[PDB]
Amino acid sequence: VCPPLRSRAYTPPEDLQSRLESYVKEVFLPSNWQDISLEDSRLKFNLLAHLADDLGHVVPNSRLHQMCRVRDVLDFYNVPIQDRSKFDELSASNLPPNLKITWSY
Amino acid sequence: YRARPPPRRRPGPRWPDPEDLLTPRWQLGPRYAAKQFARYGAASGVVPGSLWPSPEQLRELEAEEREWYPSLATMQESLRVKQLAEE
Amino acid sequence: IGIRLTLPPPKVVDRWNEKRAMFGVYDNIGILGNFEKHPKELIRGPIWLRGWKGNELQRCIRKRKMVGSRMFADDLHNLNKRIRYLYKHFNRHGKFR
Amino acid sequence: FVESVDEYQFVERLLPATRIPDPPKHEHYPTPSGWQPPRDPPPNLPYFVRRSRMHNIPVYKDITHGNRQMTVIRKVEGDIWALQKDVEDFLSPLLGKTPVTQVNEVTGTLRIKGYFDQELKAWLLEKGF
Amino acid sequence: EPVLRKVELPVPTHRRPVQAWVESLRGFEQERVGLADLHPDVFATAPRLDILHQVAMWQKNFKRISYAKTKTRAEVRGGGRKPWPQKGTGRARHGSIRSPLWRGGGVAHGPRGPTSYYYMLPMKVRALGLKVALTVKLAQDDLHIMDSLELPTGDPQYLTELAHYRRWGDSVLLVDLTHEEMPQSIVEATSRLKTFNLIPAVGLNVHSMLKHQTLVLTLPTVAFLEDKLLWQDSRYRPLYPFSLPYSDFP
Amino acid sequence: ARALDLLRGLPRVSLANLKPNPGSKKPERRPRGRRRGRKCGRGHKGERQRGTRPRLGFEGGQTPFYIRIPKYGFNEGHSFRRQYKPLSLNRLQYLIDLGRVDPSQPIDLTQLVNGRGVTIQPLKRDYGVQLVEEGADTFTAKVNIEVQLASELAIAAIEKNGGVVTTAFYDPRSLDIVCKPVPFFLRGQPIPKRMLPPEELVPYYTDAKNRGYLADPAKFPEARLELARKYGYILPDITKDELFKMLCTRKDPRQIFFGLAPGWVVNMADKKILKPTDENLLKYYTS
Ligand SMILES: [Mg+2]
Ligand SMILES: [Mg+2]
Ligand SMILES: [Mg+2]
Ligand SMILES: [Mg+2]
Ligand SMILES: [Mg+2]
Ligand SMILES: [Mg+2]
Ligand SMILES: [Mg+2]
Ligand SMILES: [Mg+2]
Repeated sequence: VCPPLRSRAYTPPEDLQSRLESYVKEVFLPSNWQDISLEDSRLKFNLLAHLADDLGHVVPNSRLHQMCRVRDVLDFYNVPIQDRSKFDELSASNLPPNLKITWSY
Repeated sequence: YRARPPPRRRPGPRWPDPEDLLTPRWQLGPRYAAKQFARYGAASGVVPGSLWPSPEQLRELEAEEREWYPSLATMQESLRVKQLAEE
Repeated sequence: IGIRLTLPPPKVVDRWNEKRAMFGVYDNIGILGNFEKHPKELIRGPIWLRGWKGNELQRCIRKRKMVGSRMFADDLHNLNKRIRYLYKHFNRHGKFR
Repeated sequence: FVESVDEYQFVERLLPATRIPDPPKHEHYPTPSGWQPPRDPPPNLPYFVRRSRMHNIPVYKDITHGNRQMTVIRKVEGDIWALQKDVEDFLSPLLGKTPVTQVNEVTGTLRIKGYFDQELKAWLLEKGF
Repeated sequence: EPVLRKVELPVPTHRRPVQAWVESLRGFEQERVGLADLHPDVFATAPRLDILHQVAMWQKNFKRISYAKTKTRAEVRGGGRKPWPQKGTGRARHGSIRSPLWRGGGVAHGPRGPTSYYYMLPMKVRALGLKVALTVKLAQDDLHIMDSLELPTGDPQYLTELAHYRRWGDSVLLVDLTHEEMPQSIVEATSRLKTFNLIPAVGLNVHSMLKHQTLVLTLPTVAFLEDKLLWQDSRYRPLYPFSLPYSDFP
Repeated sequence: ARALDLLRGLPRVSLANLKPNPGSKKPERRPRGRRRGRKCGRGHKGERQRGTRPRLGFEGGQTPFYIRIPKYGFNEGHSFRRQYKPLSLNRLQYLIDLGRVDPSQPIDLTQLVNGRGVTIQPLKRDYGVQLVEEGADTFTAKVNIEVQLASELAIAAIEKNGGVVTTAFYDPRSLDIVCKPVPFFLRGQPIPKRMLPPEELVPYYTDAKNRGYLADPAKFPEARLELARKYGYILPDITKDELFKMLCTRKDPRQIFFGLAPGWVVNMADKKILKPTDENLLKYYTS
């Protein structure tokens, strides 16, 4: 049975740093954990898979190589993303009373 | 869909039937057999002894060599007499 | 009046039929297959222009050389005349000389 | 009549190689021909000039129209504009004025008007590429 | 147990291998079963869309053989006699009823015989085009690495639903190492589909990669492509066609 | 890279987005419209517009330039002149430094071609490789090289650096075989016996001063001493060199490849060498 399609929208959690450092302790601990180099494939996979499973948002293959440090992972997971349609975006962009937008799609 | 199987070279030697009229003549001579032996080893099924010239062919080659490629001694003698004449 | 008064019947093209879907496959047969087969060997067509290109005169010369003996009588006569005319045109006419 | 033997070493010797061999390690550089391996670790610069498959600096003379002389630094990776700035700084004292150049960002190449192949090769060797 | 792949071929010291998620088709949610390191010179090269265009047009054209032909005034039937004398008739001068001017006459400059458009780009250029296509897919997030193409079932519905769930494109090009060993499940699944096309590794091409929105590769196919495309770099200039024996070329 | 990030941002690359590199596709000019129509750039009447102007080289009836000049034998026998590709000592040192030519083994035309240091075209009357004095001052490799021609200075440099140089003749067939052995082995023919130099070239290859492969070995030490005295270096005693055997190895005058003998058949498919045993064949191939 195919699971229902997942929404691509993702709002970063408020306790993002705490969750990330907990996962870092689980995977790898030392001071300045933000600079822990993700050069080991095993540890990189463990951390990224745990984060993806927890947050419902995974690092795309394009950015996977540039996620070189825990700081980079934190930046990627704190930048938000939205999946609303263009119609929804235009309608929610505070249209003035004299502007009407409709789709025949 | 699924792609058709990738094109591949016909494995092993290819031996056209001599009886067929459409087979090119260059595929029937000993040169073709030698090339097939070189390419496919013993799998060619051609007797290696055929590769070397038959005695008549060897006689023809020896005659041609005697006719056109003089020995080192003959070349040196011709050069010596030419130099003597020039001097 | 050389314009039709009705829309032509709609032309539906199946962009995902087998031919279009698998088009281009094995074009890299050489580089991706130890160069056992040259990509030109994937060309199906007239025997005299498989993996070969040239102008009209060269094409006619190649056709006569390769399949001339198997051509029909009038077709071969036409090919000979075309080769003659193309020779004359290419070797005796043109802006540049 | 026939006699098969295994002396195929003398044929393996004749067999040519398809892959360019890695240059052998020399105790002293530069080599008698002048070649020098790229510096390891790579220099920490905004750009990188990858060596050719022959392990030579990708700096080439070019000529067009019989009078336009140019030099091309071809295999450039990174900040081609930083490379252009460095080349201009290096060549202006030699030429007397800032050299005219084209930065082909798409191809990752730098073209400079005038022949400077030897000077640019030496300069890149000093930089360590 | 993560499936971790490292780059077998040497990587340039100034470049770090790009990375990708190794997935599996055995389950809908199996979107991360490992991590693969992909050679930078194959999957992180310059985006040369000009080379992409060159290779795509080559692929479209070199096979082309246009079978369009027209009869010239010499080949049109008849037209030997002069229609009428030069002078005295009061009509235009003509030498045959089959000249291009006449109705039913020959074609002055029409298509002539089966014409070939065959031309070969350098094999280095074609390999670089393949590399650029792979880099474009990876950068645009259309490339998906798999451990294997084995499916739980041969039902095309399962494959379509899995692609929709994973948000793949309307068109998927799945690639396997060799034709003979392709799993029966995926063979059955893709034989009945039109936008999901299964090809062997040797069949990868820029035109099909561009036509299909997403490109699915297996780890053996990744290694195969890396080796084949990197060899073109650091190969000598040929002494003779590579089909012939070489000291180190399979 | 920034380009890859821009790709990530940009729409998908498909067959509806491809465009040739600007400047690669010149527009096609065809004779339609005001500017390119009417006379279509062909001029006005005369032969040029009719497309019937006289052949190239025709001067309107005046005796052409290319015919009023007397015939001179500039190119007589050009297709019969022997050609030798130059191999400067600079090029040889470059190859040795890059490892494309291994100096620990005897260097010959096959090794040079395999290392891609030289390109021989027997069909274009190339008769082999000639050593060239260029780069002699900076040449330092000790090598046993066999070539077809060699300059006095090149020989001097090779011998000063402790190496050995011999000039070996190759008739066009043997030259082609040695340059491209693998195609010859695929031809399936038995290895032929190398032919002797033509009468004109016999003295060159029988002269010790050229290190000819047919010259008397007893005369080599005197020639080496003469070159050493002329060029002011001490003749190194190679007999004491650890690689003396390799330096001394020279193929037989009738032998194309070092180990393989004429008449042998190289079966590359199963890695074998068939050697004929018939007495007549052996006599012919030893002749
Ligand atoms: Mg040029
Ligand atoms: Mg007629
Ligand atoms: Mg008429
Ligand atoms: Mg008609
Ligand atoms: Mg005008
Ligand atoms: Mg007029
Ligand atoms: Mg006039
Ligand atoms: Mg007159």
